[PDB]
Amino acid sequence: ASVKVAVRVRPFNSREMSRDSKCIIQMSGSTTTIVNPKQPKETPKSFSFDYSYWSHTSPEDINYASQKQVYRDIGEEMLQHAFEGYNVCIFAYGQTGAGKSYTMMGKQEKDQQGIIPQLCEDLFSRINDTTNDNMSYSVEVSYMEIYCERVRDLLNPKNKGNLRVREHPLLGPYVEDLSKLAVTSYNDIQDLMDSGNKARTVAATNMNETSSRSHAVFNIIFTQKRHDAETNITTEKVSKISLVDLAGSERADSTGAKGTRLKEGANINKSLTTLGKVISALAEMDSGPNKNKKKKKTDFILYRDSVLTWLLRENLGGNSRTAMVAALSPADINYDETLSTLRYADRAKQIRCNAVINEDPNNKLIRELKDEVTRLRDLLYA
Amino acid sequence: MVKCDPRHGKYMACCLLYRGDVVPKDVNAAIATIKTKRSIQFVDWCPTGFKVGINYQPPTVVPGGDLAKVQRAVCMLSNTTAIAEAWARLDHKFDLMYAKRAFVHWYVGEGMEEGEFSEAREDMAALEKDYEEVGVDSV
Amino acid sequence: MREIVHIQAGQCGNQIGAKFWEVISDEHGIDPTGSYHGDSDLQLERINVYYNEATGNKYVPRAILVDLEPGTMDSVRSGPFGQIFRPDNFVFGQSGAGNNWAKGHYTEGAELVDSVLDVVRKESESCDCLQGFQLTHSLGGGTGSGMGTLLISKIREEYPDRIMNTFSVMPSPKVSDTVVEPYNATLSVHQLVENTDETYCIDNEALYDICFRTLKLTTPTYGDLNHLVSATMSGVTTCLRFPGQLNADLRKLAVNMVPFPRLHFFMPGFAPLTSRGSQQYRALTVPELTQQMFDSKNMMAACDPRHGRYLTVAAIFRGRMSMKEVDEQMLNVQNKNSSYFVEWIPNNVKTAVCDIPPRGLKMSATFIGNSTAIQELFKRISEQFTAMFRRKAFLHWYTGEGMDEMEFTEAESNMNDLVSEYQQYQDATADE
Ligand SMILES: CC(=O)O[C@H]1C(=O)[C@@]2(C)[C@H]([C@H](OC(=O)c3ccccc3)[C@]3(O)C[C@H](OC(=O)[C@H](O)[C@@H](NC(=O)c4ccccc4)c4ccccc4)C(C)=C1C3(C)C)[C@]1(OC(C)=O)CO[C@@H]1C[C@@H]2O
Ligand SMILES: Nc1ncnc2c1ncn2[C@@H]1O[C@H](COP(=O)(O)OP(=O)(O)NP(=O)(O)O)[C@@H](O)[C@H]1O
Ligand SMILES: Nc1nc2c(ncn2[C@@H]2O[C@H](COP(=O)(O)OP(=O)(O)O)[C@@H](O)[C@H]2O)c(=O)[nH]1
Repeated sequence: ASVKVAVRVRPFNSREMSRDSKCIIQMSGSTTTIVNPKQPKETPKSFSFDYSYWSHTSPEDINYASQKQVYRDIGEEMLQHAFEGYNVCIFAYGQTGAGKSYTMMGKQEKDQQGIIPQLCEDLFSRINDTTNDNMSYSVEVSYMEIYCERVRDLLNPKNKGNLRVREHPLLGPYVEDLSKLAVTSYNDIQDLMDSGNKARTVAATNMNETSSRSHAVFNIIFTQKRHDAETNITTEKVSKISLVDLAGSERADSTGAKGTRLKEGANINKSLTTLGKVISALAEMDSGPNKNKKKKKTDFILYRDSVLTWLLRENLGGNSRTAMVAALSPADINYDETLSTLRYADRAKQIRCNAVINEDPNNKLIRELKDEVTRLRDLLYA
Repeated sequence: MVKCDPRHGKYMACCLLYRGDVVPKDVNAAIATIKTKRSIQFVDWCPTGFKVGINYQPPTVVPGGDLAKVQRAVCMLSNTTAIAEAWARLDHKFDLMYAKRAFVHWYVGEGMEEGEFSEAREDMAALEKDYEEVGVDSV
Repeated sequence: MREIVHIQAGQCGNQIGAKFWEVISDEHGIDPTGSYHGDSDLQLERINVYYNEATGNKYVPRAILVDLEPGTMDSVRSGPFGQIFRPDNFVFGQSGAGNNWAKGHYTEGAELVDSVLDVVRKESESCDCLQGFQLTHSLGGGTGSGMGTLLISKIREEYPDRIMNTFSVMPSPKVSDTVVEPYNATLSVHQLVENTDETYCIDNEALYDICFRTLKLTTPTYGDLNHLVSATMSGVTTCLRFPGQLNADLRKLAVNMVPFPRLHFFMPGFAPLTSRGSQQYRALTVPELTQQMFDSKNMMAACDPRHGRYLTVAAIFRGRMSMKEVDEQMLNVQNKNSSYFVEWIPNNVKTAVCDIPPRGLKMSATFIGNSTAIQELFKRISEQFTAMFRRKAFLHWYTGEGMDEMEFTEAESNMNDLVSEYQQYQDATADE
């Protein structure tokens, strides 16, 4: 199958209220439509998406999309896939003001918690429920940021040095000396998340009082241990859950960037453009060989350009299944950025994932041979 | 002075600036002769077409130059619809490089946003279309 | 003003730099003692690009010399231009790398890198507005590869905005002088592909071919090769130093040459070349220079440009010439050999012209080409690398100094990815 997509419309923000503006995004079911304020009665545009969330209201239930609804639609399925044995990935996208952080982190005070808190809550709830004598679980966490082509750890305390990126020949890219921490209670992961959000690098700008200056990646490694001592073995299934918050495209002149802020914006834009190029290339690549003939034309995707694409090698393509969450600003002034977000979300829809579960081939071959001898025994016994 | 063929379009306005020993009788006769010819096409909604100015100071000659000393000189400023053609050529080149995002990271690394490219292109397309309608014959 | 800082590492880099300094000095008129003895007034106008003032109306070059063997430093000091350099910039140690990349990069170089960086900071602080760096070294060696790569990494960390260049001598296909060339070359390219902003690929085999076929010499030595390389190095950055009709800063060359960040490997060339005793036959002009410049025999990279396509190209002329002739010739070259130029770049020839030609050359031209055919070179190294890594031929010497097989594997993968990228555009079709 392909990538999942969940577009969401953001409500007005005071910058778009002091300057007069109008709603432009409409949507019904799977379809989302935009009209060009530039010249109306010219060419309304529409796009198809698996999931779409309206958030202009809140007390009323008229197509309102609570964070819990978004979680139940995406994160529940992804947690189930993780328990099945697939590595799974969520990544947010949009522009400064879209609302990617609102969806990921949400607000600690509010009951409306973001995707990652609710996923952790449900994961620990199922761990508590399904623990038994013959079934046990292990969970460990990690949290990293990409500031300007440098990986920085968050749970690790103040450490002026950076962390090197190395490629294991079999397991692919990874980061060396990431403070990988275990967890046994929801309080521990909650405190770790709070500390990580505290230590993140954040700066203010005209588009958002508290904007993000760095991409953020939250990773959970989850192990199932089946301990029927008579028959089964432990550490059967290992799964990886990744949750990615990307920085919003900076328009420079509209954001009032200057000095260091401008250089941060430039680096963010370079990373985002590289991400767009890979996404388009990978989409074209999977689309072509799938329908054209089957030749496996050797046009390879290039991920070694930025650390963001390099570290997300597996999630974009390989043994991972994933979803894109594109936030949207309804203000008429933000027309071109909204169109770019829509087009790249549509392109991301064309991408194919190939998540597959793997275990020790010796054990798999032993089980297959056991099934074969069982079949032959049933044949001759009959 | 620009590699475009004026015959493929229509002349919309013309200013002539004369320097030196020139008389209005001669320029009137010249304008009549140019109006007679068929290769020069004027849009229907500009029945006059021409503006004329005359100055007494003849042009000078720089030492070590290449132009000769002359008694009469003319400068024409013509507003035609042939220009578009040149613009069209340039647009083609832009597309051939923007399909692959070549050289874009240099621009992005200095504060530019990617989308700012596309907008400009669309803007250019708008101007060209308004230079193809301003010349359509009236009905 | 645009100041350049120059660094030299290893035997090859030091000798090339010595010959290069002996050249630039003549172009600007500096005696071996330091005093200025020239004729024209343009020579002092932009002398601060390379030289610093000193109280006795003296000029000292802005160079840094690096090694881990005093022999090369002694040879350079005991020479015609030994007294021109600042003594404090002679950074060196003992117990050299011994043709081992690990010793250069991890064990021995890690001690001297701090002193080298202190000297670099002191030199760069005094500059009014620093433009970029440039470093000369050899990839197939020990000291050169390791210490040059380490210095490049550190300087890129400290000065992320400025330009970095490199004039690196790569291993040749057949004329070999070290048994463990492939390991050092691969480990060095793995970092050069990431850190630096431009790279010019020199090969000894190409220089010998030029010397024997074009120059018609009988006993070429390393002095002549250093001459050719110095000529090219001086010609690349002429427009910072002399006036002209179309200037070309280093940054402008960087923007026009590389279309994507990872493809910054170039083949250089210089024209003309009359081999002497036959100067009276050849008529020197613009089309003759263009004819000699695009020919395959002239290239210094030891790779045929006819096996690929030119991603793009830049030409820097020096002389008094007409602009129409230059533009017409570049257009003619593009239209005639239409197969060998990529088709999705409508015009892929950058042009610059400067008014002051070399001392005794009414005209000259420098060539910087960026073509897919360079992939061949990398493939050779990669093949040889595999032939020695499948059985771990000489690996223990590296592992004793604090490395592991993972480093070799990732370096090989990165170079293979580079080869694949360059090959993606090489074939025809592609188009839209
Ligand atoms: C007598 C005469 O003019 O003959 C030429 C000559 O025959 C040719 C063959 C010269 C000659 O070059 C060589 O023979 C040569 C040998 C080994 C490596 C490289 C070159 C020449 O030696 C080289 C010499 O070049 C220069 O002097 C330049 O100004 C050049 N010189 C240096 O590189 C230099 C070296 C050490 C100290 C100072 C300068 C230069 C370029 C830029 C800035 C400053 C200087 C020139 C024109 C000639 C001879 C003498 C035969 C050529 O070289 C240059 C750089 O001009 C080889 O290709 C050119 C074409 C010339 O026609
Ligand atoms: N559904 C929503 N309901 C209420 N406020 C929202 C909603 N979506 C977004 N916002 C608000 O929109 C503002 C910006 O959201 P944010 O997530 O910071 O945007 P972004 O596009 O992710 N940019 P950045 O902060 O740099 O990551 C905040 O005030 C959010 O609370
Ligand atoms: N072009 C050129 N190449 C050289 C010169 N001297 C040595 N080399 C090359 O440098 C390589 C050896 O590198 P080396 O200088 O020993 O590296 P180092 O030991 O780290 O300084 C050999 O392949 C030689 O061909 C020179 O003067 N000119």
